[PDB]
Amino acid sequence: PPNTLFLRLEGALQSWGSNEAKFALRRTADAPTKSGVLGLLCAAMGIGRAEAADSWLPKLANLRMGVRIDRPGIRWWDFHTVGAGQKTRAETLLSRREYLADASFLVALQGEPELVAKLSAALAKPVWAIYLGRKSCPPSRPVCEHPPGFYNTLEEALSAVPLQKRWHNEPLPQILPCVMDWIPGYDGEHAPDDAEIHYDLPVSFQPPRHLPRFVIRRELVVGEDVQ
Amino acid sequence: MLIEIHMIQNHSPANLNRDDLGAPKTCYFGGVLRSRISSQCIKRSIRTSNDFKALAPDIALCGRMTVEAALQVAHAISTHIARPEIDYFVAADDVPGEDAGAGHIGESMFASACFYKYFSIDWEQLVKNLKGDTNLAAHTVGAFLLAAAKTNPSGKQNSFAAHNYPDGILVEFKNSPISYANAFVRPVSVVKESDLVEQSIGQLSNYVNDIRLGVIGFWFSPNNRYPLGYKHSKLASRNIGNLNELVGAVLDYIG
Amino acid sequence: MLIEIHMIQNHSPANLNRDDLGAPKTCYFGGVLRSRISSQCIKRSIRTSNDFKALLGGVRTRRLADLIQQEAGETECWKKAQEILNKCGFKNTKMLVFMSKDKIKDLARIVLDNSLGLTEAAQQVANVIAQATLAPDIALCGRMLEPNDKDKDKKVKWSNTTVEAALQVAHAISTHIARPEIDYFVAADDVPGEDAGAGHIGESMFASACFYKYFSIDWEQLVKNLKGDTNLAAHTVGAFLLAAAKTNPSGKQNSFAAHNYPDGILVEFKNSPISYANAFVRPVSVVKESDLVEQSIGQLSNYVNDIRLGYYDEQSPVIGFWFSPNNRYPLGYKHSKLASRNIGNLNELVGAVLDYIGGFKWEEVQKS
RNA sequence: GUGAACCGGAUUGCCGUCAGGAAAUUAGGUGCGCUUAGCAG
DNA sequence: GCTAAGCGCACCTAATTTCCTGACGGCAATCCT
Repeated sequence: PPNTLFLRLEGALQSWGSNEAKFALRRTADAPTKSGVLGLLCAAMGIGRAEAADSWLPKLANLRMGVRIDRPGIRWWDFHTVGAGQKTRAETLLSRREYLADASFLVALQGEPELVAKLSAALAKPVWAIYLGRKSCPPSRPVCEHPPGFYNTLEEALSAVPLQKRWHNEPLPQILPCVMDWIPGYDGEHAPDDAEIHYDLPVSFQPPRHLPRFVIRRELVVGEDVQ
Repeated sequence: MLIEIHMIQNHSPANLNRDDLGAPKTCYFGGVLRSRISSQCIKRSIRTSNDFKALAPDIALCGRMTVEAALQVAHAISTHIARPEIDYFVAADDVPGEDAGAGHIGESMFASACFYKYFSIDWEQLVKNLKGDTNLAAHTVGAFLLAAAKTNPSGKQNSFAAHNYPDGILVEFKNSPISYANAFVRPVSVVKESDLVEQSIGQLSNYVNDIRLGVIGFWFSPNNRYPLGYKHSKLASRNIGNLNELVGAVLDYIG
Repeated sequence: MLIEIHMIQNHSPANLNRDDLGAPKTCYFGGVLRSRISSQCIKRSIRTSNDFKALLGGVRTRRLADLIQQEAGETECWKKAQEILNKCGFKNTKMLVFMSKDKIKDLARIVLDNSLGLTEAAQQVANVIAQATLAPDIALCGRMLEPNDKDKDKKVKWSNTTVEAALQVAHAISTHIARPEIDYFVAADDVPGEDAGAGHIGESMFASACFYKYFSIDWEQLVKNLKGDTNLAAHTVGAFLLAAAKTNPSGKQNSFAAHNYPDGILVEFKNSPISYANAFVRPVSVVKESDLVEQSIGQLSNYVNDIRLGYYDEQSPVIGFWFSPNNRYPLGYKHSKLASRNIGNLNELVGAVLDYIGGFKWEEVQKS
């Protein structure tokens, strides 16, 4: 019966590296990537790196994805220095990481019910230390806090869950960014020029290549449909 | 099973971690600027400790080129607003000359905060790379506990001797990795009738009691200085006043 | 083995450290404002103390050419000294250089005053600069300096110059809330005039606070920095203890003669450093009975008791000594009768410390 | 174990050292606690 | 073993705004050319 699996990603610091970050400078994206959540469920399964290559990619690539952003966190930068190995010489790697501070995201994945049920069951019993993109970003709220349910459309699922205010008088977000998978529908119906591209679908890391994906953005506003 | 370690450590005015400009590492949380010690800083502070030096050594605990080290550590999030300060300094010439003042006459950056440190070490994978040496795995877990309890980052320590030990450490064995950073979404404001450490521990206790009420956890404070709940109800499994018996309790619970 | 010195010292209204604006240095600890005396200030006060006259053997100066020229009655060699310093890696009368005094005097006199080439003279003076670390002051405070690689000649090579400090000094934070005060002053004009007003009007700033001072001497590192002369390290430890106990920062001392001695010194020996600053996270509030110093000592004793009953290892028990002048302020005043070696004399404390480090007597250093 | 596994911005430093808020001042004026009583067969 | 009540005043007049200081010193890194 449950078609959609909900994941809650909330913490003080989080970082989801975007496709345009490959130099010593590493920035982050505003929303979690498909690669990151795929890695999170892969860690929850506990399958190794080499197990994916053994005809396993399309069993998870078909999962329709949708990201809900509750609060927009400002981009915070961290200066990281690596001593690597310390015959020997003064070689210190230069790095700068980008972190999203005070941000909360909701990830909804749509698929056949048995796979979703098994995904939730394995999430409730994580065999490996899960994080929020980087090992130094633990989840401040349970990932399985919102339980799977039967909802026809992603908009109905997003609007059904109420928003919990931290205290009585706080500035609520009048703009709610959202990320949803682009439905191909029938054969054809090419994506318009206004559809953005995203490289977060891993199939192999030798050579490292990520297949591009199309992401479209939507709006949800509270107080307009519920009296 | 998962071992999660939470620490509440209050540090004297110091500069433990630094950026390029010399400012203390900072972060944003709850609409408030907050001090920060990076996770890699704490990890390196754990390593290169003489307490442990006195399978393959130096490989199972930290990998070297996989190994997939099982110990994870979060960024040290302060419980309150960050308060950076200016340290105006000069370096004297201590000789009679035609002028006065000789040093760079700089402005050092420093701050003092009560940091919430999160350590999550999973027993299963640490056993996995230990070839099933449960005794050795427990020994290394205890050694890491002792180190994290009694070690500090080797930052600007010769001028800022900040060697304060944590006033409260809480160890839980829950199935999912939950960090208690959200316990401090509201920044802690010090009142006249309480102190910063007591208020932070009280906020952590309030967060622990909430959500669940609408697993078990070992609470350690030095000589029970800061009790995590002053009641006889089933709130904390064991109140431990000594570090070594806390490590012993963790060890014989794991094994 | 680490020699940890915790001192509780109360000071009279004074300004022992101020920033550019002239206000006494402050810091936030425990969410409240605290008066602060900088660590380098105490380090220098111990450095230039009357008790360090026998161990001040290092110089930190930028006018090294003047120092070299000073050791010559008639041999006028100053332009050459500046040129050789500039070619050594300094660029102008230079950046700060830390190393010994007699060593540089003798070696510069025998090297740069001799009629000989230039680049190898720069190399020899650089080696002398790097190798002049036989000073207890450098052994305690430590040093590092790397000359710029642009102005320096490629024919000059530098050996290892980083000297690891064996002394860690914390910033002296007040045990209570900080109360900055404004002293409004005038400057009287001696000659009467038609206005009858002061020659100058201003506002001075001062504060009186009970400070918690923390020192940490690494015995192994102090011995290593002085090599096999362990007796010199013992003498340095004793002189540092005496100077820290009896010397105060030389701030506005002419106007604020705050020369108060500490009311309690806790010398503890452990292999790991412990800062008792968290004893005073809650500011000390004075009440009708007892006093600020007594309450601070009580809070410190409570924290030390909790630390001992907390982080404790039976393999290496930690011993310590408590000092109070004539046993005026006890540590465990009400119940903690744990310290069996309370001392009421600073020289006896120094003797006990020296005996614990090794077979060292305070008079035994009078042999060289 | 997916821009992710290996990952410290490391050290040196007193603002120090000049200083009278002073020369002016009466809270001065008004006033019934006051009517009742055996510690004794 | 325990008597109560009435009554409680007004305020004019509150001094003198540039008497206020100058100077010297403030990276060293260049972390795959």
